[PDB]
Amino acid sequence: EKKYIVALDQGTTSSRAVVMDHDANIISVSQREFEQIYPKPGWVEHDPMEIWATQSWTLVEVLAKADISSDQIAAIGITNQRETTIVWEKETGKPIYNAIVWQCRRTAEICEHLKRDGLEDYIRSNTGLVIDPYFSGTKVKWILDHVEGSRERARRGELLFGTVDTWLIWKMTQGRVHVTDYTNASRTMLFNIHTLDWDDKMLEVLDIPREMLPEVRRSSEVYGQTNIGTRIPISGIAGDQQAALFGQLCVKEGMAKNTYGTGCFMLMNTGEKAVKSENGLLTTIACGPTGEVNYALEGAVFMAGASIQWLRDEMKLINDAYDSEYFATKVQNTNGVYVVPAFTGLGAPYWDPYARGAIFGLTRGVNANHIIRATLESIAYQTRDVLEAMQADSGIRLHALRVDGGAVANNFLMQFQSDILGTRVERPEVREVTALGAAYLAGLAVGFWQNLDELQEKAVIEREFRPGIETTERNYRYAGWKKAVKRAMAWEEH
Amino acid sequence: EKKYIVALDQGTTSSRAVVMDHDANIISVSQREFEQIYPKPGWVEHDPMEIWATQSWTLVEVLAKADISSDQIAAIGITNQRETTIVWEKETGKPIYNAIVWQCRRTAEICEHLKRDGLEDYIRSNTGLVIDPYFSGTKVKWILDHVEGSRERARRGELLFGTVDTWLIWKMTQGRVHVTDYTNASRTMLFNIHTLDWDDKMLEVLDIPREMLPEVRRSSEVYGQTNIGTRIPISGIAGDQQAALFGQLCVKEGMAKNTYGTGCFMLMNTGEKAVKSENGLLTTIACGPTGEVNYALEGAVFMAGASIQWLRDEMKLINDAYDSEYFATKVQNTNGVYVVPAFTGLGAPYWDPYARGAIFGLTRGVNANHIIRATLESIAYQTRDVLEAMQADSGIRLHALRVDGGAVANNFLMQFQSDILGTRVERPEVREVTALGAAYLAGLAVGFWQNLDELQEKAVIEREFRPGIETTERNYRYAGWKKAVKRAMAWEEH
Ligand SMILES: Nc1ncnc2c1ncn2[C@@H]1O[C@H](COP(=O)(O)OP(=O)(O)C[As](=O)(O)O)[C@@H](O)[C@H]1O
Ligand SMILES: Nc1ncnc2c1ncn2[C@@H]1O[C@H](COP(=O)(O)OP(=O)(O)C[As](=O)(O)O)[C@@H](O)[C@H]1O
Ligand SMILES: [Mg+2]
Repeated sequence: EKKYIVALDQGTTSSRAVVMDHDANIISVSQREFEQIYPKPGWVEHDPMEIWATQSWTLVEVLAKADISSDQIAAIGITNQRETTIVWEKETGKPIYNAIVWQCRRTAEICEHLKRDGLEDYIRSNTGLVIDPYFSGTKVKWILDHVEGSRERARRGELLFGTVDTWLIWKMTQGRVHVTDYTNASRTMLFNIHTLDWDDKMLEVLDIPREMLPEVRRSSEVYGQTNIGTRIPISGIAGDQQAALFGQLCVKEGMAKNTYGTGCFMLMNTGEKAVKSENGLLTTIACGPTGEVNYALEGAVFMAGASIQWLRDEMKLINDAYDSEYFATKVQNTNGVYVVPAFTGLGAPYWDPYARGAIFGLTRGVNANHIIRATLESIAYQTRDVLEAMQADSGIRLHALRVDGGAVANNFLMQFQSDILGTRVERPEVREVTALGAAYLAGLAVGFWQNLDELQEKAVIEREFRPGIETTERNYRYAGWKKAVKRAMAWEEH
Repeated sequence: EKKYIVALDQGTTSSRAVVMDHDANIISVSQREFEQIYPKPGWVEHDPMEIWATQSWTLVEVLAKADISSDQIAAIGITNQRETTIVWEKETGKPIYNAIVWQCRRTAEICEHLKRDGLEDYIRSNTGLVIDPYFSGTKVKWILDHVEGSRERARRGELLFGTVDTWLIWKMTQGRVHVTDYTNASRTMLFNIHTLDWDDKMLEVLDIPREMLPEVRRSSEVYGQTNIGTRIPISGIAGDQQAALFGQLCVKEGMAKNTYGTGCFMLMNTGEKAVKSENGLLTTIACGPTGEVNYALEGAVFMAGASIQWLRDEMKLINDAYDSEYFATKVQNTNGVYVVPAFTGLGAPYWDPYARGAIFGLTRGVNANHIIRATLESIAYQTRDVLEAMQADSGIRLHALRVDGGAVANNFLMQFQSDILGTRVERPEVREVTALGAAYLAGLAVGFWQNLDELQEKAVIEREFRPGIETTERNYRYAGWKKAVKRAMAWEEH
């Protein structure tokens, strides 16, 4: 009867809803976009409500627009943006401040303090993280101390805190459930990760009442029922990345994928052990083959697809993301030009909040095409940057990188990437790899599936990009690239 | 009978022809553009022929489109781009290599050698120059050594060398005259400036045959006749700048002007005595009130209006030089962006053949308008850069700056300029200040005029810019600027 499953995707710039068949075919897609709030420079916010509305809209049209009824889909899977924080009035069921995006940089001050007070190591050690406005730890704080009663209510279990997922479930289940998963948990910077639980150190250090925290659960488990009707399950939950990692079926030690979207995230699975990055990465929680904790090596890159948007929206050198390849190919080379996409500081191995974007190597004969290209190239540089650490830590030579993400369509890109990595690059047949995950996770969590090895057929690499550039050629390039970076670091006067 | 005088101006990006009456009015102007060759990044050449050619026509036009006849003009004045080197077959009358433009950085290697043979002082001392690809000595060489028999023929007077002027005159006078004036001579880096003659040291050091050199003469004298006819005369030569200094009538100690065009040349008259820079400036030859030798302190800025061209032709952020003002005033500020126009290295006071162009402090809210603005701004910075050296060296506080050049039409610029300086800026009434120059010289040379007080009434300042920014603001900006610069130097790998 119940022939399908639903993947709910709460993205950085929109909400999506996806439907699959048993053969995991994409039956249908829905998707509204929602407003980006830059209260001020470096600041990003969302309307927890807007976020919500969308996502629901999504949910339904899917439904209708394909003419499926609540009576035919197993469960629901769920994926979302990862650091972005929410806090709301419970009773009221209203947010007491707009969602603060992972993107947002307001929590810098704080970050600085912490730094002082010799905590890096507790953090790195117990959170697998690092000090940076990225993670919600400080986000949360920022709110607390910015709102009045706040800490009281909070303390008196009055105020609720969530992560996209968290916040979603709440609504699904009308206030009934206040849970989250591990992956997602991880991300907060208030969660011991070999302990699988909140961490008082932080909790108090950050000064947060355990009262508003939510039940941290497994990624592939049943969390509740949604009477979207005809009560529907919620059995899936991951960070879009882990999500996608899962969907790429990197579901066991040394498997990795690089994702090319608004940003860049390359996760590598560390199986059951959590490995410590000595080279500027993140230690984080993933999914093992059942929705079960696993560990992962993570490189996060703030600007990727976004620079492209920049290009199109603020410089207006292009009209389409699409356009970029045509122009890039319009020239033979970057003409010596280098573009450092540190619009938001650096991160990745760098983690330099004072970096600022920069263009280098200008010469009279350089033109917009050259600038465009350079831009794309930067994306690859970045990706190599981390690849290298990954290997550093990992102690593993990937011979093939499996990618995914919106921009994995830019073939130029794709091939440039292979060329500079000196590695083979695999472009999967399907692309909604993320949803994939949450949908798996979900129905795996419902015995809609009794294995990975069923959906293992969805994993069909469509395109293999082999390197075609000379090793020299290769390092040549990379050199200047770093030359650049150095020059862009520490711009911001602190 | 003969009522007019013609100025011939061979510039970095275009040839020009200008006509004037006795009251020194601009009867008419002709003007054809010529291609800029960037054989390779940091390299710039011209087609001596295309020079020629385009310089040839303007003449005509100007004539013919005002219906003047060869019979009504006295002489002909000559101003040209100052360092650009040409070498050509004589019998044959053809270049044996494209013009190497002053901008061109190909001769840095060489330059490096010279540096390590401890010749800076001799240079500095006898030339008033500095070791840098700017000046021709090395250009010449570069050619020699890059062409086959070259030094023989050269050696057997087979080959001929000259600067633009030298090259024009040659053409003018079908092969009749091979001279140049001092100004222009100075610039070669092969002429002692206290001896007023070639200098063997140099000559041999660089291994140039005294054979292809040209008679060095006075700026205002009768060199020959042009049968453009109806034999017309040539009684005037000057490097463009020198020429505009005269036109500005800065004709005695402490008179300075800053010119704004393809580049930025700020000169200041040092009378009969040659002052020695200690602050990265140039000691060179100028015109005394009678077209007699004088000395000057010179600051050379490679990129200026040129970065605007860039914006418009390569980046295409605008359709008109014009447009720049509008867009810039479209924003309140450069939003932290800093642009370092080092497309052809740095130059005064820096003299960094390895610096390359750079954009800085990018941030996602940055737009094309900010870029635009930044660029202009960078022009004023640079200017400040030198102005202080100027004083550093001069030991003189200018209380006003007299400018001129294409770009002084840019009021925003102009204003911004006076703000960052902390000084009033004077925009004279007449703008063909250069042609003015050449004409005078040329005509002054022929009893077409018999005193610089005559023409003296043209110096009417039309607009005066006074600073509207606070002293702080001022240094605050400058600071970033310098910060910016630092980061752009030594890009190029040597
Ligand atoms: N073709 C091409 N080329 C290049 N580039 C490109 C393209 N397309 C697109 N692109 C890009 O991509 C991106 C998008 O894609 P994606 O969705 O996948 O990502 P995400 O992260 O998910 C965001 As959400 O989370 O906020 O939604 C963006 O950023 C753009 O820009
Ligand atoms: N408005 C405005 N704004 C800005 N800018 C401008 C304008 N107009 C113009 N401009 C500019 O300026 C310049 C012109 O002016 P001049 O003619 O004087 O220059 P030379 O010296 O001649 C070089 As050639 O000799 O090579 O031509 C050029 O470069 C442009 O860009
Ligand atoms: Mg000129």
